[PDB]
Amino acid sequence: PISATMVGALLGLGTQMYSNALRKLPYMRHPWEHVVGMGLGAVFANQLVKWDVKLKEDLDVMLAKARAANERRYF
Amino acid sequence: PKSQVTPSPDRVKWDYRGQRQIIPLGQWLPKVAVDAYVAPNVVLAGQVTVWDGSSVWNGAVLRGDLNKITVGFCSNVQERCVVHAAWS
Ligand SMILES: CCCCCCCCCCC(CCCCCCCCCC)(CO[C@H]1O[C@@H](CO)[C@H](O[C@@H]2O[C@@H](CO)[C@H](O)[C@@H](O)[C@@H]2O)[C@@H](O)[C@@H]1O)CO[C@H]1O[C@@H](CO)[C@H](O[C@@H]2O[C@@H](CO)[C@H](O)[C@@H](O)[C@@H]2O)[C@@H](O)[C@H]1O
Ligand SMILES: CCCCCCCCCCCCCCCCCCCC(=O)O[C@H](COC(=O)CCCCCCCCCCCCCC)COP(=O)(O)OCCN
Repeated sequence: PISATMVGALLGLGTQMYSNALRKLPYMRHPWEHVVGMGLGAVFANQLVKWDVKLKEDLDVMLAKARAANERRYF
Repeated sequence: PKSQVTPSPDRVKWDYRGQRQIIPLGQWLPKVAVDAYVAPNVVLAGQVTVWDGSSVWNGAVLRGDLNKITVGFCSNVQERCVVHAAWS
């Protein structure tokens, strides 16, 4: 399927070549920073997914606390 | 009438560096855009500006020593073209 690693690598390569294009340079000007960008994009995508899971868990906990606080109004 | 010349013993008969393509004249440095193609045989002297998409081809000399020389967007100066500027 579409994993976070591959979408991150594609986004990193795309942003590196987009930066190269924006400066009127050839797309593959410096090949090493393309690899660096692919690695950074993969890392960022994986960290984003890992953070999203924890963020949803914390939101669920906070909403459970809020619902429990509201429910006590009926006593 | 003289008919007399004095050869210099320090004159160089072969420059291993070849001819330098960009020749700055004092504070005038030729400006070449990163998107512009300038052939390795080209000589740019003085204040010469080459813009985006422009191209200068083999054997061309662009001496902007006297006045300014400007090559526009996507405009090309082809092979062995001498572009020079006068005071007035
Ligand atoms: C802008 C580009 C648009 C691309 C998106 C469309 C393409 C679809 C792929 C989107 C994609 C990557 C996100 C890309 C980030 C963008 C890059 C950011 C900039 C980078 C430069 C996330 O997509 C999935 O992520 C899930 C979150 O886990 C979510 O499911 C919801 O979760 C619940 C919440 O708790 C909800 O309650 C519930 O309703 C849903 O179940 C959904 O978002 C979705 O199913 C692909 O999934 C990737 O993440 C996980 C799978 O999870 C995989 O690894 C996981 O790791 C552990 C979990 O940490 C797990 O332990 C492990 O078992 C698992 O293997 C990866 O291998 C890969 O598959
Ligand atoms: C988010 C949607 C997904 C987007 C895709 C994300 C993908 C992950 C990121 C991929 C990045 C790929 C980049 C390839 C690596 C190239 C880095 C080389 C930079 C470098 O060598 O350092 C000097 C400049 O520093 C720099 O260029 C550093 C620039 C950093 C700018 C931002 C700094 C962090 C700010 C915080 C984030 C931005 C705000 C967010 C709210 C270069 O020097 P030189 O040779 O070019 O010449 C002098 C120019 N100065």
